[PDB]
Amino acid sequence: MYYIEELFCRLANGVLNNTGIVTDDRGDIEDDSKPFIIVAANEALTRLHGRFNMRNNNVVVEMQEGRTNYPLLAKYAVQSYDPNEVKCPFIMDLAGEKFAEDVIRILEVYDDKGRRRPLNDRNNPCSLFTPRPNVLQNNAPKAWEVLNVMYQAKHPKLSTAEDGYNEIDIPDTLDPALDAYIAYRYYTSLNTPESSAKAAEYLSFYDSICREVVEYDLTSDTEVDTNTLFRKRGWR
Amino acid sequence: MYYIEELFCRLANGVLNNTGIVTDDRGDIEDDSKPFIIVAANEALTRLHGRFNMRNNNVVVEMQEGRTNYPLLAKYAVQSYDPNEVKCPFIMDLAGEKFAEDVIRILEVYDDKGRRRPLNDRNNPCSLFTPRPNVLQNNAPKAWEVLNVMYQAKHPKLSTAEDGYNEIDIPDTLDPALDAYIAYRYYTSLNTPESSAKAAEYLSFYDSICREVVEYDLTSDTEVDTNTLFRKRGWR
Amino acid sequence: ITTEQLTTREVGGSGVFDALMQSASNHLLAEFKNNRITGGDYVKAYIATM
Repeated sequence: MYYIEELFCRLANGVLNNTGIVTDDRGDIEDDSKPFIIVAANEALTRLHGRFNMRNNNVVVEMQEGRTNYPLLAKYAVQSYDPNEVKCPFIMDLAGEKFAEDVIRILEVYDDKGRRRPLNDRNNPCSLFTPRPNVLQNNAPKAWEVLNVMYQAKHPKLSTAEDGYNEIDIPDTLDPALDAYIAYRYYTSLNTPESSAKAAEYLSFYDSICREVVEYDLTSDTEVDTNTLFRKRGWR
Repeated sequence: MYYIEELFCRLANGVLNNTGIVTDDRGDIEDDSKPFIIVAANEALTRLHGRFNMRNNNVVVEMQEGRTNYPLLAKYAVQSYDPNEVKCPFIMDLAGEKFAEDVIRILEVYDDKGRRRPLNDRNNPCSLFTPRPNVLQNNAPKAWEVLNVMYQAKHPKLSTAEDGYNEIDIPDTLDPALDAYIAYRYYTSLNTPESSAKAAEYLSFYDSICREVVEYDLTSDTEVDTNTLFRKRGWR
Repeated sequence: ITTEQLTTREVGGSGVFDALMQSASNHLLAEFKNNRITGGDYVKAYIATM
């Protein structure tokens, strides 16, 4: 769990060593070229977190009387809402963290009483729908009703603006993939044939590393559970 | 969900660094080349929303006595109609939601009494037809009859004219596809042998990202429902 | 005779090299305004004569 400065130093030493971005002493990236690296790093992190299912997060949503669509944004969080615009927030961040907007896909939704709620099931009247990938609907809000949403998450945004997220949390085996993606972006943006060939090399390296990680299952992505349909179907 | 200025600064600090569109500080696009980027962005958004089925929206249409064809245009919306041209509008809007034409495909049509209406069925007398993709037909209008149209929608139009929509609603996994499409358009427009070679790369990158997103099903496009034909057919 | 009489480091003119480039650019643009070539052909010919 290293900060953004360690990433800048590791880039200044590793790939992009020979380029003109790096300072004279080869210690750090120059100031005017930092937003480019930040954008590339955010894109790479989103790619990896979409591919691998490394992060599983949770959020709590409370149900208001007249609202049916509950978009999952930071506007309606307790730790981030603006009292003037939003009168009452419905996303609770009481304990810790700030709920950065990182909803990729919704997996499970559980009621406050411990019962599961079906998702996107047309033929079940008591189901929940998602008109948009992060918006959630319940067509019959009730009093004292709360839903827990279990979703796949992506890495929070890096900004380096004295209020954004400095730290990077990624498995140690996936650092070269991120560095290769950043180098690919830069060498592609150079707009020369030799740099284009180098960019092709780096992208192929990224793909090969990801495929190797999938081969050896280093992120424990595969999941297997105990059989439960043997008893439901009536077998003896 | 982010402003249009974030898109301009992402294109100024990502791809298109080495081009002559960007300003001297490379922080934003010059005023001369913003219409080009807006046209490209609208085209890319239409492509993605046609492919992926992200947004699902709704319209309420009430039926007049002597009308059978009901085009879905803003000329007949309450907030946008011209009183002298149109005597009485039939599409209901709200002062905040003014119903920009964003109809790609019509999925479901429901009566005001909660009963489903068959669509484009030749052998059913009590069905609705669409002569054109944005026009409805009802051959027997009746008193106190209103219809709800459930349709797939596209992104609203970006205008940057102090009245158009500044924001962009798109999942964070598909930002590189939009950027790659814009870069493809810009690099094809140059009409040089090297620019075309770069544009082919950008278009292939867009295609590969879209195929990957389909492969991992990050937008939850696949939908499955419980089986109800078991009871209808008479099985036990 | 000084350097500034050869080229004044500006696209405008007042030099032999600048005038020699501007005349060729004018001829190519004259052919370009008629729908006979595009921007790329004009740019390539300009760079070639440079």
